Amino acid sequence: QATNLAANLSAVRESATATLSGEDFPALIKQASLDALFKCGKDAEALKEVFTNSNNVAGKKAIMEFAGLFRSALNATSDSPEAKTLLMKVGAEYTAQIIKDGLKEKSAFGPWLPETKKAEAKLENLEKQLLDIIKNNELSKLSTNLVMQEVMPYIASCIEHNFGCTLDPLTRSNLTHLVDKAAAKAVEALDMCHQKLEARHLEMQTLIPLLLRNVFAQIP
Amino acid sequence: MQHLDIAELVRSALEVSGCDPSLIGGIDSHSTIVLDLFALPSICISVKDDDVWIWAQLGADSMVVLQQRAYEILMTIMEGCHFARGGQLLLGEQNGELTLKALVHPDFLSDGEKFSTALNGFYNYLEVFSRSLM
Amino acid sequence: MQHLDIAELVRSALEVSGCDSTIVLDLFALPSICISVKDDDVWIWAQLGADSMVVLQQRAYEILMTIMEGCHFARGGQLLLGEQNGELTLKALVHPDFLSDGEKFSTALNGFYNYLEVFSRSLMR
Repeated sequence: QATNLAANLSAVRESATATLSGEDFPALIKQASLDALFKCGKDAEALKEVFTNSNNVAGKKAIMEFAGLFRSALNATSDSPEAKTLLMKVGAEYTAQIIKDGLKEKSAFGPWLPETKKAEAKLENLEKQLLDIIKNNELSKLSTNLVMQEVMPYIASCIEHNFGCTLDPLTRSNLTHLVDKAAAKAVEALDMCHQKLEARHLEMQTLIPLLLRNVFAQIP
Repeated sequence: MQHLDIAELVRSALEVSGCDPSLIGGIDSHSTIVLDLFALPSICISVKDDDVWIWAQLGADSMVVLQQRAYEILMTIMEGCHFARGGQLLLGEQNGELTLKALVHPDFLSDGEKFSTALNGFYNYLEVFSRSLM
Repeated sequence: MQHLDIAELVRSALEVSGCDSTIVLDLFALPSICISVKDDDVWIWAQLGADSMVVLQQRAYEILMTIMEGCHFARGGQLLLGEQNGELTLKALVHPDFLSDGEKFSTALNGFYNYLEVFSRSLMR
């Protein structure tokens, strides 16, 4: 009897259209970091096109940083279904905001990066405090307030100091609700993550930076 | 490798496979030969500077589904392919679609029975890869 | 290709770079790589580490995307993944255009080391 191919053959024809197709190693290495993140999106290729066509230095830097942190989090969350689910969700949310944003001159990505060594240390230090608060704790009113006290000064620092944010100084003085609301969103993200979750502590430690950066990216 | 008539090779392999020879249209222009199939992507056969390639595009959403199924796809690739140079199928991308490709080893180009083994084997992998990307 | 001596081609490739059974090439400041002839095919390959088969599962997509960017000196335009001694391997079936002489083969070797560094970084945890 006929082979499966023969039995399922519908036609044999020729085509003049059907055709096949024919080194920057640092770029290759960078692409592989981005791919780990962009896999979480609806369409990784569409993400790569947005990124590649952007001229927003700070926005691209924010995404690259996130992608690097995402790789670390995948290292630490791959043995727990709750943690990997959390990671995949923050990935999906971040990447969806990339597509919605478009990485033009005015972008949700870039303004909330630390622009001095001091600011970088403040961010690392607050991330470490968040981990202490949560492991000392749903979050209580105490813990909630302590999170607020960690996050609000960082957000306010960015508004005060940053040039990656393109807003006029005088106009930035209208944004007190921005800081309150963003810090509350951070509480909510941390509170939900804590609910869903030594191994756990390492999971939280890698997740905190992503949850925070995703909150920053959702600031209107 | 040089007097090689790909149309005659294909015609002979399909005969070995028990194909209805009436389904075979005009092939002989030394373009890509295309086998259309009942529920699967079409199989393309082409000669590219003395290399014989068999390939198929795997579907409009294959690159997206690949984001979730890359491990299963890699395991499948690593299981090997006896009729391909290097013992392995290759993946590329054509028209925004993932492509499964076999650079056919010349051992499978000597006669129609041998080429039939390659074509039917490719069919089998096409089923498997396309289903893994569903 | 049955006149081809892989031992001499490697010697030549080293000479022309200013340097001094499967061949194991273990040079200063380079990872160990293997060069072998099998059935008229020339392979260059290397193992990628004790837990490379674990990281492969974790980073399959990323690793596959890098493979799909291609490799100009390989048959088929692409590096292959294999497995040896429980470790992932990166393998190049060397295209005959890169087997004609020492200059050409040194370019394949150089290229292999460059790609191996890329894949090593992809597999670090």
